[PDB]
Amino acid sequence: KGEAIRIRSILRSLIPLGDLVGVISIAFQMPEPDMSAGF
Amino acid sequence: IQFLRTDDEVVLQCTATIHKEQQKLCLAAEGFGNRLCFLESTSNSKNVPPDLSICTFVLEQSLSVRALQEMLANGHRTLLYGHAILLRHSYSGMYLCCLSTSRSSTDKLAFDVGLQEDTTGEACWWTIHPASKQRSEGEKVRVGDDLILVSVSSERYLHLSYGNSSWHVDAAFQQTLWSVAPISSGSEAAQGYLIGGDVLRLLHGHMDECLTVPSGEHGEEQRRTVHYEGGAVSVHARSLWRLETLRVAWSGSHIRWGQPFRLRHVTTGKYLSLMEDKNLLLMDKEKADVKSTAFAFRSSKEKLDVGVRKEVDGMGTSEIKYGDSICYIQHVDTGLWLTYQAVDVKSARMGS
Amino acid sequence: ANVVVRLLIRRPECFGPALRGEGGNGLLAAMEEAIKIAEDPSRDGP
Repeated sequence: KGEAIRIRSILRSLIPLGDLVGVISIAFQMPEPDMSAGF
Repeated sequence: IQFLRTDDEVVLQCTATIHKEQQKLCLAAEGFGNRLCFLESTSNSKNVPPDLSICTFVLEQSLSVRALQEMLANGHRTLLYGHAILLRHSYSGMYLCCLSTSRSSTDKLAFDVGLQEDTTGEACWWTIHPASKQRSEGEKVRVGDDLILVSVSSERYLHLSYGNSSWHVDAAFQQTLWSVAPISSGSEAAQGYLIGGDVLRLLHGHMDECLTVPSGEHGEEQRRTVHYEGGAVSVHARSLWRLETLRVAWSGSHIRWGQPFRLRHVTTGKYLSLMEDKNLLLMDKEKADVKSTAFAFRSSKEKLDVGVRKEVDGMGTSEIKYGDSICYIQHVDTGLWLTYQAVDVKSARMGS
Repeated sequence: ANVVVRLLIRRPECFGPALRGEGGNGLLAAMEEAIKIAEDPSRDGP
């Protein structure tokens, strides 16, 4: 299909891949419990 | 009331109200050397005239979205709203498309607009929409209608981006009004008749000479000088002239007697200017006054009619031919006429 | 999905100002600034 490829290209142009990998790589802490109202 | 057919030359302008000042910026394309387009100042044409030669596009095909996707998955028509158009640059011959790379860093989501050679893909097509509620889809497009161009590939608007120096039209999601101004209606252009915006030269009846400037062997200050010359200069690049009409619409119509137009040198890019202390020379566009650089063609030597023609909004009438049409140059201020001199003294007459 | 994408790109204000716009860069700085606000109690309800 063509319009599917168009929508995929639109999403790719709107959201960069480097932003995604950087946001995935944050390595949140693993905590006596803590509060889960954060990342 | 005039409809927009196919195979006609148009100009795409827009209005920008920046820094509490309105301006009319048009879409231009260099074509050779670079791919991306840029902006041209149609307004403020009193001292700096716009290069109308590169701001000219031609609509080739007007297909619906169904027919477009169908041909992509595989005549004098009338422009209708909702259709998809193909804007071929008149000068470069390439086609207007939306690029994939980005140049203006203030939009991390927009794409640039430029030219490409092939017509394959959805990039070179642009779907047309109205900018008012009075005209719906399927209606016939006319002159003066505010139009919106959307990319068929990226589904982005032909947006007018603002910047300190990056005054560059982009493909963004914020729409922008665009005005269409015709130049040549694609109708019967009279063969052998002079048409506006043409690149031509002049010759004499029994002298076989042409109006030109010195060649590149001399400096630019010497090339600024103007004269007549014969021989191999009959077929040269430095012997051609362009009639740049002051109008932004229908300037490529049948040029009639008396109307003003600048004479641009295609090799130097300058205009034939005149300051009274001296004769006519060549000066750039950054200081081209309409009053100083405007000329006209008369059919006689008298001054019977000067301010008789004001404005004709149409293709005009086939009046001036090429071969048997004896014109006479006449300046709009002093009204002088061309004279050939004998600057070369008899000491060097048989030379150049 | 198609009409949702169309409406979202027609109205770009729906996206976050840190992601979309002439200001903020994108999700990385947005997310770390949000974390950093969550750690600093001076930017919440006292």
